[PDB]
Amino acid sequence: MKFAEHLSAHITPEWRKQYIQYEAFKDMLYSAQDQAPSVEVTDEDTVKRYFAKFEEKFFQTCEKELAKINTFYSEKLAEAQRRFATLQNELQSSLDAQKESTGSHEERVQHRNIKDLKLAFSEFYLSLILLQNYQNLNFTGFRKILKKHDKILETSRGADWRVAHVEVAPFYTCKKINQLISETEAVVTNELEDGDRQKAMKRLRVPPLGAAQPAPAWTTFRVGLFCGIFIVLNITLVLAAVFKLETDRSIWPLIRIYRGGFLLIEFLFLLGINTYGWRQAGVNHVLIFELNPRSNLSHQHLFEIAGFLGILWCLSLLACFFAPISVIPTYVYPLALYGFMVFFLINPTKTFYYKSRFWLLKLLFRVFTAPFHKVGFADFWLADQLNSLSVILMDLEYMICFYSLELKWDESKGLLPSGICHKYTYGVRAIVQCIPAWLRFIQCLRRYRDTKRAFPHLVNAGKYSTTFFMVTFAALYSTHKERGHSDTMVFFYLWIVFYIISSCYTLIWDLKMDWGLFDKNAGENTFLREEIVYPQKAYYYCAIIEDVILRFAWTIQISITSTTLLPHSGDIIATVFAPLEVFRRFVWNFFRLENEHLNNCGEFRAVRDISVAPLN
Amino acid sequence: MKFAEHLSAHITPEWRKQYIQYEAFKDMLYSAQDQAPSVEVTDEDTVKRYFAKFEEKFFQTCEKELAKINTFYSEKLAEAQRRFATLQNELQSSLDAQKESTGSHEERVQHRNIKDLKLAFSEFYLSLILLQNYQNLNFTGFRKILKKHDKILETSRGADWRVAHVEVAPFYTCKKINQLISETEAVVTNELEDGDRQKAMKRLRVPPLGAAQPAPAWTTFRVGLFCGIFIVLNITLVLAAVFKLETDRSIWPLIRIYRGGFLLIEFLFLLGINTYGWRQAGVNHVLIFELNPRSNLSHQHLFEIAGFLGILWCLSLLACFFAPISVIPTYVYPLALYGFMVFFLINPTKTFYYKSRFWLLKLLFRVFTAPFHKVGFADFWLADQLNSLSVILMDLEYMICFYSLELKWDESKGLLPSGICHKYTYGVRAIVQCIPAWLRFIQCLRRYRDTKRAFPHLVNAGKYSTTFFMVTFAALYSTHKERGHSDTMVFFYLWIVFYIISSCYTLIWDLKMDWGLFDKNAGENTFLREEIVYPQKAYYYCAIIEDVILRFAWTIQISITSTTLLPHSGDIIATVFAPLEVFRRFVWNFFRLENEHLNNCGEFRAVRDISVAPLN
Ligand SMILES: CCCCCCCC/C=C/CCCCCCCC(=O)O[C@@H](COC(=O)CCCCCCCCCCCCCCC)COP(=O)([O-])OCC[N+](C)(C)C
Ligand SMILES: CCCCCCCC/C=C/CCCCCCCC(=O)O[C@@H](COC(=O)CCCCCCCCCCCCCCC)COP(=O)([O-])OCC[N+](C)(C)C
Ligand SMILES: O=P(O)(O)O[C@H]1[C@H](OP(=O)(O)O)[C@@H](OP(=O)(O)O)[C@H](OP(=O)(O)O)[C@@H](OP(=O)(O)O)[C@H]1OP(=O)(O)O
Ligand SMILES: O=P(O)(O)O[C@H]1[C@H](OP(=O)(O)O)[C@@H](OP(=O)(O)O)[C@H](OP(=O)(O)O)[C@@H](OP(=O)(O)O)[C@H]1OP(=O)(O)O
Ligand SMILES: CC(C)CCC[C@@H](C)[C@H]1CC[C@H]2[C@@H]3CC=C4C[C@@H](O)CC[C@]4(C)[C@H]3CC[C@]12C
Ligand SMILES: CC(C)CCC[C@@H](C)[C@H]1CC[C@H]2[C@@H]3CC=C4C[C@@H](O)CC[C@]4(C)[C@H]3CC[C@]12C
Repeated sequence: MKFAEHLSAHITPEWRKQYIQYEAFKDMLYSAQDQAPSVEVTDEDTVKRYFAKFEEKFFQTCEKELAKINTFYSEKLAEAQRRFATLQNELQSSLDAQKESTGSHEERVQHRNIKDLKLAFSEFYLSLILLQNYQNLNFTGFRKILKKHDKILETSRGADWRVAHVEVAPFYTCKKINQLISETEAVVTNELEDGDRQKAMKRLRVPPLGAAQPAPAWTTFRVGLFCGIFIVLNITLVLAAVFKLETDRSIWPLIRIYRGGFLLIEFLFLLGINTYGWRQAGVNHVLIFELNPRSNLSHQHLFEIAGFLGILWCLSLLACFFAPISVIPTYVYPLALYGFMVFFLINPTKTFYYKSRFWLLKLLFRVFTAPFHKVGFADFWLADQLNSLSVILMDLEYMICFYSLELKWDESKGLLPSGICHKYTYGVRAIVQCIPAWLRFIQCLRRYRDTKRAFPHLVNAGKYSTTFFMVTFAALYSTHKERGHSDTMVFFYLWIVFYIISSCYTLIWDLKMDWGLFDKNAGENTFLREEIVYPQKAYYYCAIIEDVILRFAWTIQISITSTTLLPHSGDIIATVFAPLEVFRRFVWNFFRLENEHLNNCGEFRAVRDISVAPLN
Repeated sequence: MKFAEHLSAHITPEWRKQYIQYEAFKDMLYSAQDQAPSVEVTDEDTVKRYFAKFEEKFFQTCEKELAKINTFYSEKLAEAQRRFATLQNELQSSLDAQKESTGSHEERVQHRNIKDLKLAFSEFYLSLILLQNYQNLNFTGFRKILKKHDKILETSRGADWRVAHVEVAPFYTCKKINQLISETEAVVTNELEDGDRQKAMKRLRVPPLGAAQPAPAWTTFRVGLFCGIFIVLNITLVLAAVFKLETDRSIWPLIRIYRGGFLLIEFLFLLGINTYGWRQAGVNHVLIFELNPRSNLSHQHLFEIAGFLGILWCLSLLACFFAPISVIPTYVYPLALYGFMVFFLINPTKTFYYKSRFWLLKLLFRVFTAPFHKVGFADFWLADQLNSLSVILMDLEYMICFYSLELKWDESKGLLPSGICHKYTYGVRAIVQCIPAWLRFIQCLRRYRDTKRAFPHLVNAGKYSTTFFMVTFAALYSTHKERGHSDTMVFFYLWIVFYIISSCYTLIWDLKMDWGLFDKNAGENTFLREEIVYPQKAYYYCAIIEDVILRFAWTIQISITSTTLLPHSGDIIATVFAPLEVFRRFVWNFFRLENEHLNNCGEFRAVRDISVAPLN
């Protein structure tokens, strides 16, 4: 297990088909050696005529692979040649503009131009480094496979073939890449950094990338520590709940308060697994989300954060069950928990994942002001997640109402004991249901405005608009049934029609457009698409089935929450179906990102394009 | 941080002095660059005269280092040349003997030989590999330091100096090592493995060694998980003990039963830190203990075992406090705990560290039959550890006596209920105190017999014999005072004299012989020895002080045990001082192994010699 794993781990995914096929050659050689077509006694033709036809096919395949590698390298080299000239031309103009001006507003745009140029040069350097690594890996693969050939068949043809063709091949000989690498860093050192090579090389240097670097031991230790503490606290919580809770005490406000924290911690834990799967399968989420290719979080850090927050959630709930303090009222523990969560998110000090938190804060500001910002992939993705995390918004609204009105502060234990805050009487609940759908609807309309293409942005707008009709008719039915009016039946039929319409119209879009399945050119992969990234095929069928089932369950949860069913039945339904929506989104993320990535392949794009701004 | 750390981490402990001094050159260069002796009004001559005297000293130092490297390489090459001829001569004879014999007991006097030859060849291969790595690292160091020189002073002298001298140097040019490596594996493949190259290369191949390999993530995760569970269980145990234990209930048998398990877990946990320190500081415990240089436990596995056993200890004690089952008697939990520990040690299946457990089982068999086996370092070391772990033997003996007579089986919860047992009256306490001292005394006598050297083996024999006198006089005093006799005072004076004699005679041996401090050639390191491995010097003084204090405490614990002091006072005294003896041994291990290792340096030893067994 030396080079097959190494080659599999060190390949740039977008060019996966352009590398040498090490596994194919090995298999061919093994099969041939295994099936030695020997003959009775000794036959010259049997043992030497077979070893005069396999080698020719082997060398024909080798020539084909070498030609493919040469063509790809030449094309990428030409592209780099053109890009360097473009960047050089762009860099001349800023200098030309300033010096003349010298011998506020323009200053800030000039600073922005400097930053944009410094980012574009870094991306160019990264592309050059990737091409160099491509050359090195391909040569190593040829050498090792030819040595294995000469070992297996006990002949010296491969050693001479390597010298005759591979060492003469242009991709091995051409030396323009090193000159480009030297020129780029010289220009960055002189023109931008004012002669300081150390700062420029700190910016330009590339560490190991992809799935080729393990996280530090002190992170794995902390992940395990937090997981163990969380497990033991859960066991103790269940035992205390079974053996200490009274029959008369009402637990429903407590459940409605802690549901949101449970959902958040679960969400983070599942997102960690999503990141692990994306990293392992070869899906480049760093390029899609436009993160820094040299500094970004792994799955260990997300596991670390989820466990740390779970410990605090468990401690707060456990202190609410018991009473470790004889003077502090029992209704300040959820307040402390959520205040600490908020302060952890918005900590201004440069500690505890400050870059990640600031990136997320900027993203959240961009999402909640939808019409006035250009829409990227991250904004779409985050608004989709918020579409499934609306039970948290309901829990927050209910907590605010309960603490404002229905809570008796006079009682020593008033956190656990009417009905005003858990119904849609004033209509706030209907609005808080429709906020995230409204954000996605506005984003789709803005995208149509920018692109000026009717399909498929207006179709998304309608898909998100159906929720408004469904919720409106549910609310009308519920408010007419309780007051005893004669129009209950018409609203019932309208609600069921719009329920089925919404469920079908979201499910079809999920299966056909978001995931890109059921393609005409499926071929052997029945009901799937032509190219698939994840290894097993049972994953796709299981995902289709669970999505079909869980799309019907999700719509009923939203309809039921607005005083539809009897309060007792409704509470048990919402609590159980809430985690299943987060599970459905967790499953959806895999294939949405895979379908997005498969577009990058076939265009062979490995680095994000940066467009420097022009002051003049 | 590229090459200084790399060179520090890949150096061979025994030959550390023989490598290039990268840190010295860097410091010299930096100092010179920093204090540039410029003049006022830019004097050209003055500065060019400074840059005509530093370089000459630099190149003189370079020549000295190159000569040292050349001499060391030549000497090691000659040694390898001689060793190969010796092994080849030994290998001819076995073959010569068998073939003639051919054309049970006889099989035994033949089977072991083959194994010994296969081990000797592996050690020879390892030595050759180490020499090759030495060459590579030294050349890389020269190249990088000369490049840094040419960078700092902005001159091209270093580039030409590297070509003129280093590339011509014999240690770089000589190619006999590769021929030796090829010949060794060819001989192993043909003569011993009967032409199967794969099996021979599996035996001969060397993975990364020393402190250059990281433990797998699934081991660190388990270490952290067990540590977290252990912490939470300890907190719960303390809370339950504070809030549930009754005043009338007697806890002393329970403490005396669980003390031994606590001590064992603490010993394993501290042993892990000892291993970590030995690995980091450069002390080669693998060569001293004669373990396999390619497969051996790290500190993570010891942490892993200690945490797993601590979880079971906590669960058993917690179940003893509570009653989670209403039919199982409360006195079977310690039985289950210790039975599981014993079964884990002696599991015959090839699972859960089978090689380590079998090695330890063979070692324990060798220790407990002292006179009939040759004494190595591992036997001495393990008997010393057992000398400090005698409270466990007392706990086992007391548990055996308590269950047999004192416990009342009929009662539902008789585990924690008068005092017929646990008395230094039977005499089954003085003997169990003196068993480990007896084992070490016998080992020292056997050593003297084998080596035929009076010093220092008979001195150790006397040092371990003093314990017999101290314990005997303590027992005589205690048995005469309780029955009211007139000879109490003479035994009191004898006991105090032998107490002070034993304490002084063990402390002096610890400080002067085991650790090798207070040496005549201390020089700058006052009260220490000339060469020291661990970085800080405060460690040695703190260790001396704590050893002086804790040697006086240890002697009183052994004397107090045999019915001297009032039972209530004695119990609190033996529980507090038991962990401190394990801490004292934990501190002692560091410097004992360091003093043993410093002998290997100066002889330049590695790859321990295997004496092949001759069938003859
Ligand atoms: C009920 C009361 C609750 C009270 C509120 C409690 C809130 C407490 C919450 C605390 C959460 C703290 C988590 C920190 C994560 C930060 C983002 C991140 O990880 O980016 C990572 C990318 O990784 C990915 O793109 C995949 C996951 C992205 C995170 C998306 C949001 C996750 C949380 C959704 C939360 C929804 C919240 C609203 C829910 C309704 C790393 O990016 P980077 O490597 O740093 O980028 C490199 C370049 N750069 C650094 C310059 C950018
Ligand atoms: C109450 C009833 C409880 C009964 C006991 C139940 C609990 C005890 C359970 C024990 C579980 C096993 C733990 C490890 C033991 C295996 C040996 C080992 O670790 O060697 C390691 C080295 O490490 C060292 O050289 C330092 C010594 C380690 C421990 C040695 C004895 C002290 C621990 C025990 C003291 C016992 C005290 C007994 C009580 C006084 C690794 O060696 P290796 O890599 O395998 O070697 C490679 C080549 N070879 C494999 C071919 C050799
Ligand atoms: O010498 P290396 O550079 O380390 O090459 C080794 C080695 O080849 P050699 O034996 O000729 O030295 C292995 O051969 P074995 O000793 O194990 O028989 C070989 O195994 P194969 O016979 O299957 O080629 C293994 O290959 P792998 O790990 O892929 O199984 C391969 O490593 P490389 O792939 O890096 O050449
Ligand atoms: O090119 P490399 O082989 O990676 O050598 C680098 C590099 O040298 P260059 O700049 O000439 O490429 C660093 O230089 P900087 O860019 O950071 O200025 C240098 O730093 P120094 O100036 O201190 O030599 C660093 O050395 P180090 O990590 O020891 O500080 C050194 O790495 P190497 O030691 O492996 O040569
Ligand atoms: C009806 C129910 C049982 C359907 C269950 C579907 C779930 C279990 C399936 C659907 C998609 C699947 C995932 C698809 C992709 C990956 C990435 C791969 O590298 C690890 C397995 C993993 C993470 C799969 C785990 C199992 C999975 C989540
Ligand atoms: C009187 C009391 C406080 C004395 C305490 C002495 C203890 C704390 C001292 C004496 C010997 C010391 C150890 C000596 C060697 C090492 C190896 C080094 O790589 C890590 C520190 C470590 C592990 C030291 C830890 C602290 C230490 C254990």
